[PDB]
This record gives sequence, C-alpha cells and structure tokens, in this order.
Amino acid sequence: PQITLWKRPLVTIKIGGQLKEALLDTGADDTVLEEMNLPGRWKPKMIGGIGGFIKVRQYDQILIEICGHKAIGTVLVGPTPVNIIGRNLLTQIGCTLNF
Amino acid sequence: PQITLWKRPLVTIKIGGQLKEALLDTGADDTVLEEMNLPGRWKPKMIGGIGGFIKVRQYDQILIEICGHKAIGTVLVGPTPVNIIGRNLLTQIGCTLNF
Ligand SMILES: CC[C@H](C)CN(C[C@@H](O)[C@H](Cc1ccccc1)NC(=O)O[C@H]1CO[C@H]2OCC[C@H]21)S(=O)(=O)c1ccc([C@@H](O)CO)cc1
Repeated sequence: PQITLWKRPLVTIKIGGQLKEALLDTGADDTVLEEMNLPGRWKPKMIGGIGGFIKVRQYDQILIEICGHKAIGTVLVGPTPVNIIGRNLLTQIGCTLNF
Repeated sequence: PQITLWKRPLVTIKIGGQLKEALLDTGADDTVLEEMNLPGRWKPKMIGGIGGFIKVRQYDQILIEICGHKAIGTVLVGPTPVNIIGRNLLTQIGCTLNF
C-alpha cells in the first residue's frame, strides 16, 4: 500500500506465531522489539539510539510477516520504547520512500 | 523521487542558512537537529528513544528546505547524534511509504 504520514505508520506484524503492532521506522538500521519470548538461539548485543545504548538479545534469521509481507532477518529484543521495524526488514518487503 | 532503503535515507536540508545531512525518518513524530545556535525563543522539551531521553530546545515556525521542497514547522535542537526529519515535515513535502 501507499502509507501517508499524518499518523504514525503502525502496522500489525506476526512473529513467533504471535501478532503485534510495530512502527515502520526508516530511521532505524535494525529491527528492535520489546521484551518477548522467541524460540531458538540468541546472542547478547548492544545497540545505540538517540539516548544511548541498551542491551539486546539478537535473534538471527527470524520469520516475521509485516502487513502481509514476509521477511526473514535479524530481530533484536530489548528495552526499546516501541516495536520498530528497521531497514533490514523494510528492504525485504520492498519498502521505499517517495515524494 | 523514490528512495530505496538499502542505505540510510540521508538527504540535504537547508535550515537557519546552513546546509546539513538529515534522515527522512518515518519513526519520528518531530524533527530533531544536531546542536546549532538558532535565534529566537524556544521551549524546553524531552524526547525518548533507545537508550533513554535527551533534552532539546523546541523552536516553532522554522523554515526548512528538504531536497528543494520547502517546509515550515517545529524543529527540536539538542545533542542528537544524527539530524532527523520527522513526520511533522515529511507530510509537508508529500513523503509516503510504499510497498
Ligand atoms: C521510539 C521509536 C524510535 C526509536 C524513535 N527514534 C527515531 C528512529 O528512527 C531512530 C533515529 C536515530 C536516533 C539515533 C541514531 C541513529 C538514528 N532510529 C533508531 O533508534 O534506530 C536504532 C535501531 O536501528 C539502528 O539504527 C539507528 C540507530 C539504531 S528517536 O530518534 O529516538 C526519536 C524519539 C522521539 C521523537 C519525538 O518526536 C516523538 O516521536 C523523535 C525521534
């Protein structure tokens, strides 16, 4: 679809068999989700944002469906203020900016 | 134009008589700019992201040109590591997400 930006670009995602809401975030290199249980192995990592750095669990090669489009990539889980979908997955679903 | 998201969507902006590089960021409600000594009145504000909050100065009715597209609105100035064009101005230049 074409998404205007008068409201937050919030969409429903499916990950680990569970539905969630997440923000399409072109300013994020990576995808960061709030604390949750995910199956498989993970590795501890750090990620930095506007206010500093947080510890996250890195899950690689995770199936995630975004607004009806499938992606398989890295998902970081940790104390992010909101679920954000970053460019690593936005590219997979064919997302572009247009003006 | 159309901007793919393989790399950060950085564009040139003009504000306060200065040219800068900034992110077209659908994940930001507001526009956040690196420290710069703009004239005029302002109101303190705090915005939160990954890592916590930073203190910024809110300036209103600021003229800003983004890829030759003119806009005017609120800009937040503070110790951000990157210049961020948020939805308050992306809507004014006709920017959409498409997939
Ligand atoms: C809460 C949702 C997100 C987190 C909100 N942010 C926008 C988001 O695009 C930031 C921009 C950014 C920040 C610092 C460095 C690089 C890019 N990207 C980001 O953190 O990405 C992470 C994951 O991938 C990596 O790549 C880049 C960093 C890593 S914000 O800047 O903190 C923000 C908070 C409140 C407001 C107010 O106006 C009300 O909205 C405006 C903006």
